[PDB]
Amino acid sequence: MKVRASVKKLCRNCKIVKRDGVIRVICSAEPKHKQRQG
Amino acid sequence: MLQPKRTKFRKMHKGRNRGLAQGTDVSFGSFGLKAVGRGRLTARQIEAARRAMTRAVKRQGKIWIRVFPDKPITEKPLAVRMGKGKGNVEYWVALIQPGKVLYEMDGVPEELAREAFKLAAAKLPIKTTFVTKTVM
Amino acid sequence: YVKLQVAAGMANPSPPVGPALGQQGVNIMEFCKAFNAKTDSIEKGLPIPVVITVYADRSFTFVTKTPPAAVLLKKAAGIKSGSGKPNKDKVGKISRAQLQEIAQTKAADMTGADIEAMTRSIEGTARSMGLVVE
Amino acid sequence: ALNLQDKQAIVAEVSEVAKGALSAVVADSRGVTVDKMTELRKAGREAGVYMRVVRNTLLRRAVEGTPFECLKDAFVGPTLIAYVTEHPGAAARLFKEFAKANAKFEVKAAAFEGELIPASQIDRLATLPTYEEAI
Amino acid sequence: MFTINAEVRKEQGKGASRRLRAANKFPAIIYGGKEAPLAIELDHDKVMNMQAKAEFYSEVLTIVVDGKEIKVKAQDVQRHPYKPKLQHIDFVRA
Amino acid sequence: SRVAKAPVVVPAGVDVKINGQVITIKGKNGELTRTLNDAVEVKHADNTLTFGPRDGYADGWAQAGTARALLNSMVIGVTEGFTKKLQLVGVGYRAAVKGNVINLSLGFSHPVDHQLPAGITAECPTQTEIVLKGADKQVIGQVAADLRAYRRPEPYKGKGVRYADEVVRTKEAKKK
RNA sequence: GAUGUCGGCUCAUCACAUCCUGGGGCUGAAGUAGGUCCCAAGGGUAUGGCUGUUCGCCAUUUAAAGUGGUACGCGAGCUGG
RNA sequence: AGCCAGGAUGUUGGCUUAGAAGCAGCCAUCAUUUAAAGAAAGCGUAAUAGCUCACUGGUCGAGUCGGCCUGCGCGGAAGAU
Ligand SMILES: [Mg+2]
Ligand SMILES: [Mg+2]
Ligand SMILES: [Mg+2]
Ligand SMILES: [Mg+2]
Ligand SMILES: [Mg+2]
Ligand SMILES: [Mg+2]
Ligand SMILES: [Mg+2]
Ligand SMILES: [Mg+2]
Ligand SMILES: [Mg+2]
Ligand SMILES: [Mg+2]
Ligand SMILES: [Zn+2]
Repeated sequence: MKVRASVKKLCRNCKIVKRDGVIRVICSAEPKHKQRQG
Repeated sequence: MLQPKRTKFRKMHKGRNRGLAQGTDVSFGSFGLKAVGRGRLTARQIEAARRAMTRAVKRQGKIWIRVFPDKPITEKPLAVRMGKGKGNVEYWVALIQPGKVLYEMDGVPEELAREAFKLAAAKLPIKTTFVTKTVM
Repeated sequence: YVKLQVAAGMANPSPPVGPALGQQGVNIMEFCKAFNAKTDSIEKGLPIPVVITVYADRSFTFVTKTPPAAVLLKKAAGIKSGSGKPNKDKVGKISRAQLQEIAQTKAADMTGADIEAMTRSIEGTARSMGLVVE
Repeated sequence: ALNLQDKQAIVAEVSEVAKGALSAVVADSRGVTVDKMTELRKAGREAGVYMRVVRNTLLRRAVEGTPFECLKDAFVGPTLIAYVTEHPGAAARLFKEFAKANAKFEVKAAAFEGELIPASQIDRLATLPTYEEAI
Repeated sequence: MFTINAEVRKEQGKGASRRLRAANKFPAIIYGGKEAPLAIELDHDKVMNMQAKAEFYSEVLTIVVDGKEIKVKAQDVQRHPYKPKLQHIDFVRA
Repeated sequence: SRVAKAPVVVPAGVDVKINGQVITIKGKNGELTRTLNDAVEVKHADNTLTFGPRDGYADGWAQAGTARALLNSMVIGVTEGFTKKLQLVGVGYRAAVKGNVINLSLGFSHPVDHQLPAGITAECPTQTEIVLKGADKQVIGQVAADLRAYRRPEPYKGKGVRYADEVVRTKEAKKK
C-alpha cells in the first residue's frame, strides 16, 4: 500500500475506485501499484 | 542560468505585478507553454523547466524561452535587524502576468510537445496551459 | 519437439548440438549419422536447418528444410559475417539474378505464390543485414 | 478499423469474383491454426480456387447481385468462401478431405447452377471429375 | 461558405462589451468602403467553432445582420489572454 | 440498467411470491427470500420478472439492476444450485466432513473445525478437496471465503486453501 | 513603583509527527530477522563513568530506553554546581 | 464492453555472446500468406518452450468514447488543560 496525495494508474491493469470517499488504485497484476489517496 | 550580463543599476524597487501579459501568441515555434497565473519565475525555475522539456524531446526540434529574468531580488540574511541599507542581490526573476507565452517549440509532433511541456510545467510555481500557433 | 541448424556434413560436437537436444531424450549417435547420410547431396559449407519430432517412447523422425535466407545471402555476396549496423554500413553486393537463385532454392519453404513474391522476401533479409541490392 | 470506402471495395472485389467463378463453397474455419490454413491456400491457388474470409454482412451484399442469393442462410457463424474461377469442382473435394483429416469445423453449404446444396448432399460436387474426362 | 448571424449593438463601451461576454456573446466590427462602420454582437460558441477551421481567415464570409447579407473577410482578432475564447473580431467589407 | 432491462425468466416449478418489496422464490433446490431496495419496482406477469426504477428515487436504475441480478441468481439457486470447489495445497494439509462440520488440518497446533450455515452442505471427494453446495450465491461465496481465510495461498509455493478456479502466482525469494 | 536565569531533585499533565507492546498493506518478505508506510496514545518506556551541564561520547542493561507542548512545566516546593 | 476462435511464414533477422531463437544490449524494421498477426507491448526460460496483448473473423444487438466552456462538492488536511 502506497499512501500519497497524487494517486495514478501505473499500468493497464490498474483501476481507480472510490471506496467510502477515498480514491484508491487497485491493480490485478502488480501489488506495488496498490494506492490510497492520503 | 539566465541573468542580465550588465545592468544600469544593481538593485530595484519591489514594484507591483498588475495587468495582463504582452506577448500572448506563439510567435516563433508551433506550440507554446502559456502562463494562466500571476507570479515570479526565478532563473533556477526557468532552467529546471528548460532542462525537463529538452530531455523529453531528446534534444530534437527547436526551443525558444520568451521570458527573461531581468529583475534583481535582494535578501537580508539571518540575525540582521531592519534597516542599515537595502539587502544584497541573491537571484533574478521574470515578472509573469496571465497570458505570457513562456516557452515555444517546433520540429516535434504535438503529442511530444504536450508531454515535454507537461514535464516542464511541474517545475513552475504558476499554473500554465498548452497553446498552439494560430492564423492571425 | 525442438528446432536446430546443423552443418551439411558435420553433426556430433558437444557445444552446438550435444546437450541441446540430448536433454529431452534423443539418441546422440542414431540421429548424427542418419542426418549426414541424407544431407550428403547438400554442398560443403552450408548450414542446413532440421526440425525434430519426438514421441513418448524416445523415438524420433526428422524433415530436412532448405538453407536459411540470411545464410545463402552470405555465400552469394562473398562474406563470412554480416554487418553490425545494417543499412548504416554496407558489407557487400548481390545482383537481381542472384536474388532469384536464392528464391528458387527457398521455394519449398516459402509462402509466396509467384517468383516476384519470393524474391521480395529475400530482398527484406538482405536489407536487415547490411547487404545492398546492386 | 474498416471504413465504408474499405467495406464498399471488399464488396466490389468479391462481387467481381462471384460473376466469373463456376462452383462456390461456403464453410466454417473456427479453431484451425494458420499452419493448416496456409497449407489449404497453397492447395487452393494450385486448383484455381479463390480463398477468402469475409464479414457475413459484406457477403449478403456481394451475393445480392445474383446467382448465390440462396447462400444467405449460410452467412451465420464464421464464413470462409472458396470461389473456383478455373474448372468447376476443385474446392468441394479439397474441403471434404481437409474437414475429415482435421476434424474441426463442419462445412456449411455449397452452391452451383444458382441452386442451394444442403450440408448432407455435398457428395454431388465431390464425385465430379475433370473437364477433361469426357475424352 | 461561412454564415455568421449577427445583431447590431444597442450599446458601446467597456461596460456593454463585458456584459456581452458574460452573456456568451462578443462584440465585433465591420468596416471598409464608403459605408459607415457597423458595430455588431456575435454568439461566442458559433463563431469559436467556425474560426477553428483555417478557411475562416482566408475565405469570404457572409454576415447576416437583420435579413441583409454582408460579404466580409476576417481582418483582425482579439483573443482572450489565456482561455480558448474570442474577445473581439474586425471584419473588412469584401 | 442494461442488467435491469433484461427480464428474468421464471421456469416451470418455480413459485414467486411478492409482498411489496419482500420476494420469496420457491423451487426444487429450496426457498430464498429477499427484501428489495425501495427504489426498485418489481413486476411479475407471464413467466417473467421485470425491474424498474420507482419515481422520486435518484438511484432507481442502479438499484433495479442489483435487484434483477439478485433475483436471477435466486431463481438459479432454487433450481440448479451453486457449487464452490476449494483445493488444499501443502504437506499434511487435509480436509474431512462430519455432518455440517468441516475438519481442516492446516499446519496449526490445533485442527480447525468449521461449522457450516443453514443451506450450505459440503463433501470431500479427496482429502485435498472441498465441494460446497447451496441455493444462496452470497452465502456459498462467504463460506468459501471463510475456509480460504484459514490459510490464504502463500506467494512462494502456492501453499494454502485455494479456489479450484484460482490462479496463484508464485515468486522467487530474495537473492542471497 | 521587579513577571527570579541554566541544569538537577521532587511531582507531574497534555499532544502524536509512535520508542516498545497490539492490528495491518507493500517489500528487492523462503524461515528467523529486517526495511517502508497505514491504523493505534491503553499501559510501559535503564542504571552508571566524565562534565554545572541540558545534550553528547563512553560502559553495561532493556521489550523499549520515543519526539514534542506545558512561563525552554515545576525556587511563596527544595538545591545552588 | 463481454464471450468463442486465430495471433502465421522467411526466421533462430543481422551483429554480439558460453547462449540472445519477438522479449540483456546495439542497429535495421521490410517482405510474404493474409480476415488479421509489431522482424514484436509485458510476464516467463541457462537459451528454447509456454502465457497474453496490438490486430482480425464470429457472437451479441443500440448505443458508445473523451476532449472543451462552466456551477457545487471530494482527497491533499498532524498539536499540545
Ligand atoms: Mg472499510
Ligand atoms: Mg467600470
Ligand atoms: Mg505592582
Ligand atoms: Mg498517527
Ligand atoms: Mg518515504
Ligand atoms: Mg503514553
Ligand atoms: Mg535495542
Ligand atoms: Mg522553565
Ligand atoms: Mg525558599
Ligand atoms: Mg467487440
Ligand atoms: Zn497496475
